[PDB]
Amino acid sequence: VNSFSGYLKLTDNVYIKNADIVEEAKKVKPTVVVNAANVYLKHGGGVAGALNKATNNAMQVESDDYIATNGPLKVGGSCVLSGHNLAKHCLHVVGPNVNKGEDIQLLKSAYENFNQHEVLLAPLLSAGIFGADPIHSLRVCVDTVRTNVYLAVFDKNLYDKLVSSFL
Ligand SMILES: C[C@@H]1[C@@H](C(=O)O)CCCN1S(=O)(=O)c1c[nH]c2ncc(Cl)cc12
Repeated sequence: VNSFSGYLKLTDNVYIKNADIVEEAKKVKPTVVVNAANVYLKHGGGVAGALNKATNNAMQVESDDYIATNGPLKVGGSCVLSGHNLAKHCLHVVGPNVNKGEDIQLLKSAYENFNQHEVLLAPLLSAGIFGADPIHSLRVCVDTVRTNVYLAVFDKNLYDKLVSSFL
């Protein structure tokens, strides 16, 4: 038993809710919240900009030190940093950005990072401003992640379309 509430169960291990991931993180304080990161950990907009804003820019300060030490992430890669006031940890995961021409096949590699964590609160990778089809992202999620994932979808219209078209 965990504290996630109001989710629709899609599979044995994947759950979905129309929710603002920032507000959901603030309420649940999950062990892991996933950020929709880029390789530079520049949290300017989308999910990343919202999570960072909610940390009063502490996520960005920590991220800048991480990059100065380690260099950029790989597309499809991840790093674990603090969850600040939102979660114990933040798993920064880089899905491919279609608006940069990145290979969509890397979306599966991106989701594989979730398997290193027993339970996660997450957005749909490569959705939103990353330009991928969210229905496809959900399919890759279900077919790749084996750990327990609670997906927060900000847009109610998109949430209803994801549920209604889910196979
Ligand atoms: C897939 C989501 C989708 C959702 O999950 O409802 C709705 C719009 C597109 N994006 S987005 O790229 O991540 C995004 C852009 N700005 C944002 N600000 C805050 C938050 Cl929480 C998410 C975003």
